[PDB]
Amino acid sequence: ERYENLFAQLNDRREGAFVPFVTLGDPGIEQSLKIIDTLIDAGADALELGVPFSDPLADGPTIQNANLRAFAAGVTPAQCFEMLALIREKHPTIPIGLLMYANLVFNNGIDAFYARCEQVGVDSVLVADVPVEESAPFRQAALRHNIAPIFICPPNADDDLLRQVASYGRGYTYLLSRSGVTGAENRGALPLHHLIEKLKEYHAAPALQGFGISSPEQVSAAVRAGAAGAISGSAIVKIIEKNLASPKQMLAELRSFVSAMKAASR
Amino acid sequence: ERYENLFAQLNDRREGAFVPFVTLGDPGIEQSLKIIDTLIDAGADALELGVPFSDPLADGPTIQNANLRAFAAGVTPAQCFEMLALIREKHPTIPIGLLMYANLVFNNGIDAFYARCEQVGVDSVLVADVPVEESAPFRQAALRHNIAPIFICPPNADDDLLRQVASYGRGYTYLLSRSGVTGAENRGALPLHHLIEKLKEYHAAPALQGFGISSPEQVSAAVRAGAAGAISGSAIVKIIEKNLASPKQMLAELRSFVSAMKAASR
Amino acid sequence: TLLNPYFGEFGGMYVPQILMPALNQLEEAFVSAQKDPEFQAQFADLLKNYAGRPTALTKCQNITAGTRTTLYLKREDLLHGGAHKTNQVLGQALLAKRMGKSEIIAETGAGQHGVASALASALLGLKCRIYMGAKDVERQSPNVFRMRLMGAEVIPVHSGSATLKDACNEALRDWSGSYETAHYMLGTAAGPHPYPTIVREFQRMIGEETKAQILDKEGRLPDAVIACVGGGSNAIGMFADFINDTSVGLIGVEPGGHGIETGEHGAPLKHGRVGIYFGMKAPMMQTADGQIEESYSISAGLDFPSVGPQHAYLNSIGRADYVSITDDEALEAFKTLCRHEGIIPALESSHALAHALKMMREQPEKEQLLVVNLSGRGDKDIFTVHDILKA
Amino acid sequence: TLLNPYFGEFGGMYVPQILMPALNQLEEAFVSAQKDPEFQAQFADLLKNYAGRPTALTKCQNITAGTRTTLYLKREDLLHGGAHKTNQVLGQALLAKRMGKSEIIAETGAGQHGVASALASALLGLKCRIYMGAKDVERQSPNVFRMRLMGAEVIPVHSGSATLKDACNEALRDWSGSYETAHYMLGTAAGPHPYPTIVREFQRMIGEETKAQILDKEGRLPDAVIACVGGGSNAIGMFADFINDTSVGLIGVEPGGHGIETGEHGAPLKHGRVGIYFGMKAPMMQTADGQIEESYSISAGLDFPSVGPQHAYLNSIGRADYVSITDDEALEAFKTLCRHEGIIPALESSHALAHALKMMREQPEKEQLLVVNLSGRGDKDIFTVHDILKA
Ligand SMILES: CC1=C(O)/C(=C\[NH+]=C(/CN2CCc3ccccc32)C(=O)O)C(COP(=O)(O)O)=CN1
Ligand SMILES: CC1=C(O)/C(=C\[NH+]=C(/CN2CCc3ccccc32)C(=O)O)C(COP(=O)(O)O)=CN1
Ligand SMILES: O=P(O)(O)OCCNS(=O)(=O)c1ccc(OC(F)(F)F)cc1
Ligand SMILES: O=P(O)(O)OCCNS(=O)(=O)c1ccc(OC(F)(F)F)cc1
Ligand SMILES: [Cs+]
Ligand SMILES: [Cs+]
Ligand SMILES: [Cs+]
Ligand SMILES: [Cs+]
Ligand SMILES: [Cs+]
Repeated sequence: ERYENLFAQLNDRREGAFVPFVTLGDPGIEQSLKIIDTLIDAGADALELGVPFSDPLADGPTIQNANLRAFAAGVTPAQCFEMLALIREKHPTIPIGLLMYANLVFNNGIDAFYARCEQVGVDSVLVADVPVEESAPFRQAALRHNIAPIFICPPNADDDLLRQVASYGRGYTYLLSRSGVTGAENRGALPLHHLIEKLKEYHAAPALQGFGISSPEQVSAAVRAGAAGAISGSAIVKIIEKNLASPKQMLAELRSFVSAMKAASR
Repeated sequence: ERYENLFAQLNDRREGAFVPFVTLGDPGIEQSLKIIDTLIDAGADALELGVPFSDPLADGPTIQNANLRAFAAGVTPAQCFEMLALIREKHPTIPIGLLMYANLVFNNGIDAFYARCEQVGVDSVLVADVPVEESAPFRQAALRHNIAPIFICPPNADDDLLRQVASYGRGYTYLLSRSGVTGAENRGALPLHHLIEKLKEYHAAPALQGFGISSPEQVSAAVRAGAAGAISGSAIVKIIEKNLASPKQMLAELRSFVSAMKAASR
Repeated sequence: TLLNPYFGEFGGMYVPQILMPALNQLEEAFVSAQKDPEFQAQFADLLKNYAGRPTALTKCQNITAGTRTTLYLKREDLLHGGAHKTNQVLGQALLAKRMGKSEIIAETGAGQHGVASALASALLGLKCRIYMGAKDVERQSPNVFRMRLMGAEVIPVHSGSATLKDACNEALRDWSGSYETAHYMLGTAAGPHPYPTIVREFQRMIGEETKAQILDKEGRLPDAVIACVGGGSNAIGMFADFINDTSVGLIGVEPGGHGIETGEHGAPLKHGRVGIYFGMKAPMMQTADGQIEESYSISAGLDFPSVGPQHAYLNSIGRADYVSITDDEALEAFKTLCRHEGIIPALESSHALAHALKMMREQPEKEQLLVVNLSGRGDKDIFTVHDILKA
Repeated sequence: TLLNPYFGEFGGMYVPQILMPALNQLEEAFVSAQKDPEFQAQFADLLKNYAGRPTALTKCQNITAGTRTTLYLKREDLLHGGAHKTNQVLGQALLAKRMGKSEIIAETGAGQHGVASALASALLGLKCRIYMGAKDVERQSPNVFRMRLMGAEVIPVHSGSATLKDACNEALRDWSGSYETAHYMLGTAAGPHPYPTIVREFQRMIGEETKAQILDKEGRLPDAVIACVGGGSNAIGMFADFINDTSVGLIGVEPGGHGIETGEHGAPLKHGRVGIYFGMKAPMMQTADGQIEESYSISAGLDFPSVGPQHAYLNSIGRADYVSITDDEALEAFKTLCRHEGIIPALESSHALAHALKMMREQPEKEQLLVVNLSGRGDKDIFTVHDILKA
């Protein structure tokens, strides 16, 4: 819905989306909320947001440490939902996606989790350790509460998976840049054109590329290859950790970067 | 021969023999020769003398350390035979017995070893790790060179052993006070009267008691039990080690002790 | 999938999408190998001629004296490498070769699986990479250098509790980036399907031999078989062949650590709550919020805040019973076996023994025939145990 | 005596007179036990069900690749306790009980005989007292505390070389004072009769099993069997059943230490001279004057300046051949087995392996079927080997 309107508008302006990722509450609730405000102002088309998890099996050291900082600031999932409410209250139209691990969704009941997402104004949920094979109760709960369930199209995807992701997913399709875990240092080099074209053939939700995107050139390459946008996590988070001593110099360095990344999507 | 004359004379004076033991060359060749002279002067009836061996399996720490000191002074078996020649040259009649371990006897040929003993004026040889069961080449070589082979009568001796020791031995029979290794600290308590009487029955060479004899009362007890004498090793050697700093005070303390021990044999 | 990934509600394949092909490839390779007489012969040959199977079943007469308990110990401590871990590692290595993999990723806590991974890789021509928590590097040090002697890379993990869970996390992250050349040799009957199934089938000889040996020596089946439960491999290896013999009790023993009431323990089956982590839906130690808790045990091999799905299922239906044993109870059992049977057991196996000794002592005139799985030897634990003696 | 104490010129009973009854009692007890079907059954039961016999015979295909050598390893490293020492210790303990003894005196160098003595005593209800050279306490430390865990008293010997010879001396001195209540569990096929004979008969299953296993796997006997020689027990255990099979070479391997020419070695059979010590007439390392020399080996278990009388005899008649292997050659063999077969051998056994690898490499197109006695595992050696790697 918010995703639909976003991609519609981006299509009319003939540009790709830039979707940054941050950990909610990193390095604290208040600085995080300011970081996110700077991200939207600097040109973020949508947001991907992580709820601090004890064991983030799909994340490298940068985002691992992001989770740790949030935990040092005592950030809980309950506080994360409070933050999300505040973000939605300030920004009524920006798509908001959550990066979840399965235990945080399953903990108080899968249905209750998505009901809560709807209540606070979340648009999509990606559960990193739930493959299509285990997705049924998750995607059913998502759809019941008007939440887009996000599915992953990996480089090693075959045709059967392509069609599954295309029918089950809503909002956007996550196009993985490479194998491995999140990390700016490791860039995906393999051409992804043939996967992008087939998703369009089976009429999948528009594709966003993620993992290892840390430079405007990578964003530009993703959009030129046919993907509807790009996601950057660790690059953004590195600016948070290297500027912990300088909150004001943090936001300026964040602003510069997001502007440069969004420009490349045009 | 020298033993025969000794026991004959002791019988006429109705007393037992006191036979001290020292390690040849402990703490040095010259001090050892002075120690031995003090022993004979103080009343030693015969001598039992150890040739320093690397692995004295029948000896406790005192005599072990005696061996070590001699080895520090660089005392060899060749030097021991030179000492023996000097001792015999000064004292023509005193019985001289050697305490040997088998390897020192076997090393250059068993026959040659006893030939050398005869040559320097040794009267008997006791090989500590040769039981009657292995004694044949040793006792044959001894007799060929007019050396008394010394056999051990242990407390656990049966009648078959008693008769063996009685026929094979010459000079004296070693009557063991107890099991274990040499040591003044450990005194033999078991009554040995029945063994002493049976040796006399089978006409064994006169009996000398050894191991743990460190006091005049023990000497007196041995002779009163019927043994022809007593042997003291570790008690003598303790006076050597405790007075290493005082060579003159060593000989005085040695003299006192030997006199007191010999007195008890009267 | 070719096989059922679930045991009742427990199990599944809760991994990132990227890893599903690897899991599917592994499942297909296993199903194929199970039907392959040549695979089975090669596996049997390594177990017999290299690892030294069948292992003994030792009757312990001293420790049961004055009671009506007869106790046997299944001697996996006598297996090459010093633990039951060697069994399934040889099988998985052969599957790795069958899948054309050249590398092995493993995780280890007690270092026994790491030793097993290193030795199998040395034997069968694989390059082996091992994750171990830095605390475990210290408390299970003899195993650290055994691994390195055999050509394996040992990688200390400092994050989190710096124990087994953290080793697993790193191994998983590594595999998600190198699955094309590396087989992930998971070390227990837990994790995503097909691992709980494969690890059971490759540990199943424990119970099969026990059954044959006890029938030969006693003319009947045991009243109960008793095994410690880290992730569940030695226990399921023992249990499997007896599951359909309903008269045979199955007792799994979780570590009670400093005591269940202290929260410093490793007993999620009886004292945790179903969650999703380590690629599976299984009982875990978790906060109210659903964060994974850190476990604790004196033994590195049981120090893991989850448990394999099949044990969770066998418990739920009442087929198997699970109990806990504290650090102090495991130590007493360790000392007892050393002094009265002259066997030095692993501290993991000592939990199993401790519970058997409790069954005996609590009811000394109850006639019972018990088998304890002595899953490993305690050479790796001697410095740790020494240091605790004093205080 | 009931049995012949000599093997040609070598052997005998060169002990103080006091100890002859003990030696005679032991001989009579052994002869009686050998004819006793109940003793034999009890012994067989402990070996099978407690110690884990029969041990494997492992074919090593990696290390012989590109040559015409086929190599098997007799896996005494898989025996309970970690070495072949356990075999004869179980037999001697049963003889101790048969003689009504309540105590055990032993000596140990590698600590494997000490571990074996402690475990057997724990199992069979005997009080165990163990002498070990203080250097060996350091370089073979894992074994020191294994012994102490099992209820044995470990007594460090500081005198002399503070190694095996000095441990033996103390044990002998102790026994001469306590033979009435204590059985002296001599740890090798050396010393006074009946020990060389008893230790062979209680180690003889090594060669018997090897013969059956090699015939089963190869359909013929080996070209040579190869064993390290400390005092001679593992070698004579391997050799014994093949002595009458004249086509089978018997190769015993003495430690060459820093090199024979340095005089820092433990090879008296080939480089010493007949002497009388340790209760026997046997080759020893000795000075011109007949003092016993100190031996040297990197391995504590071979670090002994004499050898058992039967090996001295088999050499003299040409039936068995003896060679030496240096510290550095044993280390290379250790590393080689670890990395290419995934077995960590004792440094003692590594001498045997080293010589086998020399037979192979020197003549790589010679067709030979060799068995190496892998007398123990190298867990006790890992710290020592680590410290040498660096330099
Ligand atoms: C002698 C013995 C062990 O060594 C042992 C465990 N050891 C580990 C930890 N392993 C390695 C990966 C793993 C993940 C979870 C739990 C255990 C393990 C190791 O790395 O030697 C267990 C308990 O294990 P289960 O039999 O329940 O599988 C029992 N006995
Ligand atoms: C794994 C292994 C050993 O541990 C070992 C020896 N170990 C000793 C020393 N033992 C104890 C008394 C003794 C006296 C003389 C020589 C050796 C020994 C020990 O005390 O573990 C030998 C070599 O011994 P042989 O098989 O030739 O008898 C080979 N292999
Ligand atoms: O720029 P990088 O390399 O840090 O990548 C950032 C990604 N953050 S995220 O929320 O999209 C994200 C998306 C999917 C993830 O796991 C899965 F693929 F298995 F599902 C993990 C993180
Ligand atoms: O007074 P102690 O206790 O030192 O005893 C001294 C003894 N010295 S000795 O030369 O007679 C002597 C005699 C016999 C020995 O061994 C044997 F009995 F096995 F043959 C050892 C030493
Ligand atoms: Cs019983
Ligand atoms: Cs656990
Ligand atoms: Cs076996
Ligand atoms: Cs070959
Ligand atoms: Cs030797």
